[PDB]
Amino acid sequence: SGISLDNSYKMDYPEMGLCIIINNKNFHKSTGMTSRSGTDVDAANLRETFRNLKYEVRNKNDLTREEIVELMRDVSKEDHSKRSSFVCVLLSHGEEGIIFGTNGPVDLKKITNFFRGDRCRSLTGKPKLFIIQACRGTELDCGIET
Amino acid sequence: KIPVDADFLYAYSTAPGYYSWRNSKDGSWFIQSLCAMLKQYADKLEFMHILTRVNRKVATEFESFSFDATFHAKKQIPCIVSMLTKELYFYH
Ligand SMILES: O=C(O)c1cc(S(=O)(=O)NCCS)ccc1O
Ligand SMILES: *CC(=O)[C@H](CC(=O)O)NC(=O)CS
Repeated sequence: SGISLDNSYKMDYPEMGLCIIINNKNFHKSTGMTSRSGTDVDAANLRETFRNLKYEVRNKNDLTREEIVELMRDVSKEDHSKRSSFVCVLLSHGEEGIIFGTNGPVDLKKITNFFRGDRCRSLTGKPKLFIIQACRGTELDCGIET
Repeated sequence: KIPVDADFLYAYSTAPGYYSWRNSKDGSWFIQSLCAMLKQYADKLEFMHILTRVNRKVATEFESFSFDATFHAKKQIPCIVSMLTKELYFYH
């Protein structure tokens, strides 16, 4: 072969990979969390956008903290050998390091740990993308006029 | 060996510590901008460069309007966190 550089990820596997979209709109009462009006617009936009990039999109609506952890655990246990990459989109309330299930918080580290290079071997060396629409705290940016 | 944390990318809607804006009818500033930039550039640009365009779009085109002075006239910058080890193109 000619000179081979390895500067870009191999993205010509038979499949681009999964795009898991967790769309949390409606929350349990004792959490005191408001309904996230507009999130379905985001969810539809993402499904279409990633469909056109040839990702296998899976939408999940209004998951509890337990269901989020179970979903991610199960997804990380699939054989991704024939897949180029993995995408997970999280749409919910949040705080720094935390995403909300409908019934309480999940540490983001708990979700992403399932996909560590030592824990999801069929994704080792492949890009794992986590796209997060949630607050990371309460600070407001006042901006500056240019 | 590679690090177990290698090859992750987090595309956060907002800076660490910060609020993230969402509109009832358009969706979130970040997701609307992300989808627009992917639509326009995924067959053209490397992923970090797409995400940089998303940063600019959110930073420049959106500002909050609120009857509550506390939440009025606010801005947002998304935050790309890359532990990737290679360039990523959605096309080949
Ligand atoms: O620009 C917006 O998206 C915006 C959205 C709202 S909102 O009431 O639809 N959401 C804020 C609390 S979830 C209020 C003020 C705003 O400028
Ligand atoms: C503070 C939050 O976690 C949410 C994130 C979201 O997309 O709903 N932000 C708001 O409630 C402000 S619109």
